Order: sequence, then C-alpha cells, then structure tokens
Amino acid sequence: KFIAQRITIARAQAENLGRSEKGDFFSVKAAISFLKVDNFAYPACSNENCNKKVLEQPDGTWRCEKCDTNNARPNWRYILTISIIDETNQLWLTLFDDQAKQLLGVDANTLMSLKEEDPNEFTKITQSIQMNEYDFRIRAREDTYNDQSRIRYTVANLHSLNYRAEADYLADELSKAL
Amino acid sequence: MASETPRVDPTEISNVNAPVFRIIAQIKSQPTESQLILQSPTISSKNGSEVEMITLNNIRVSMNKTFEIDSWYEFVCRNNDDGELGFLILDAVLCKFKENEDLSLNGVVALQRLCKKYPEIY
DNA sequence: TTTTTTTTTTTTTTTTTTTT
Repeated sequence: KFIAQRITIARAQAENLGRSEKGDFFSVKAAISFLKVDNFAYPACSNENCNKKVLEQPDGTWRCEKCDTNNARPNWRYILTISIIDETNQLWLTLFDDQAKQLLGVDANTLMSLKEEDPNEFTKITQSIQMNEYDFRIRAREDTYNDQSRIRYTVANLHSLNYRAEADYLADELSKAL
Repeated sequence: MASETPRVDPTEISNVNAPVFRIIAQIKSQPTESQLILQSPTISSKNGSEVEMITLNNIRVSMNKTFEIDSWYEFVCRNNDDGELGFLILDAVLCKFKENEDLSLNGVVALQRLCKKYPEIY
C-alpha cells in the first residue's frame, strides 16, 4: 500500500481538464538537472517562525523591522530553487528551508559559510548533488508582482530510494494489460 | 560483446539454437562445483505458472566465476548445440541491490517476455 | 488518508572533445 500511479509535468498543465480551480499538489517522479548558483539562502534573525527579512541600517549589524533585536548569528533560510527534468517537461521547483536542507543534507548557515570558505568544496558539493533522481509533491499557483505573472511550482515533500515497489508495480501493470 | 545479447528464459533452449545470451535467476549450491541449479519462478504460484528450475553442468570451465550463495549474477553464456549438456558458463557479473531489502523476480520475467515479443527494443 | 507563512517573478545547465 504505497503511492505508485501518478502523472507527468506535460500532463499536469492540461489533461482532460478541468479541474476548473480545484486541486492540491500531486506526486512527481523526476530527475534533477541543475542547481542554481544564485539566490541560495537569504539571511534573517535567529528565532522560531521568522516571517521578517532583516535589513542593514547604517550600523553593520542586521536589523529586523517588526521585532527589535540584536542579531549575533544571521540565521540563513533557503530560498534556493532547482531546475529539474522529467519524462516530458523540463520544469523548475522552488525548495524551502526543509526541502533544500533535506536535498543536499546541509543546512543554510553551513552552506553559506561553505561558499565563502577558501576551499573549493562548495562547487564539489554543488556538482556532486546535482544530476540525481528524486520524488516530490508539487503544487501550482499563479502570482503577480507588477507587470509579470506566470505559474510557479514548489516542493511539499521529498522521497527517494524506492526501487522494488516501482518495478513490481510496473510488472503488475504489464501483467494486467492482457 | 558488440552483438545483440537479449535476456531469454532458460526454458527457451529449444526455441533458439546455441545463442549468446544473459540470464538473471537464482543460484543454488550443488553437491559439487561441476553443476548448477537455476531457480527461476514466474509471477503468481497458483495462476498456472510454477517455478522453472534449470540444471546446468559447470565442469571445469570458469572456476573463478563460482557464484556466491543468495547473491545475484548476470549470466553471460552460450548454449551448447551438441547434446546432453546445458549452457556453457562463460562470464558472470556481480549483481546485488541494497541492504535490508530484496527484489522480486516477477519484474525480471516480464522483462524477458517483452524483449521476446518486441525485438526492436531491448 | 493527503490541507503554507521563508523571496519574486528569472531562471541556463557540457559550452570543444572531429574527419578530408
């Protein structure tokens, strides 16, 4: 009793639609193509459930607008996204702190301190983690900033290492085809 | 090699005469190293298809190719066209999946069937 | 047996190995 059947990204835009306004994400099995080098982790204050992005006053220490505090450790949160490819479409997936932290197994502060570090192991981790296969739960929403609007996707979960269940499931689908 | 080497069922020895093919099945230990027992069931039990086991004669050929118990191996072999002899053991590839996990042979069987009905794709 | 609070709306991945 596991999740097996699913659809693709090409079938995600229009399949016998609609489905007018209603849906909640869905499961996707897709390989990872490339990891963007820009917009990895944005800095913020260290606390639980921080919705504010700290800025720099003419001080030199990070300052939060809503909650006044002195930030000793500028705790970073993952804004990093990834470029993925599937059986049909080539899409882009936006990962959160837990999703991107679970992807490479490295936190945001250690990743930012790893990039600014003298050794080149940052590019070694970036190139070693890229080009893999992964499973996500992706949802689609349409947001508009000013003059530009398009549908974007996010990652609600990560799953991998499943092999036997997919092979036996496809084998059963082959046996039930007759 | 560079030629076509599809995966065929060990019971197809009567269909094709002396080809070069690869087999993925279960390896059993004989009383001697000159014989081999290949356990290859098919899908469901009571559906009408049962376990297909084929015995081969290893003789002295491929001494270092001896198979480990419970391990999997890709069998590169050529059938003998004379008689009273199984598939000649030539090459073997180490085959295992993961730790604390196994693999069902059904997905393999459906493999070996499809490549029989569709020679275009392997 | 699955229900948001951490940005901005682009995004480039391998760019050099090869006959007459």
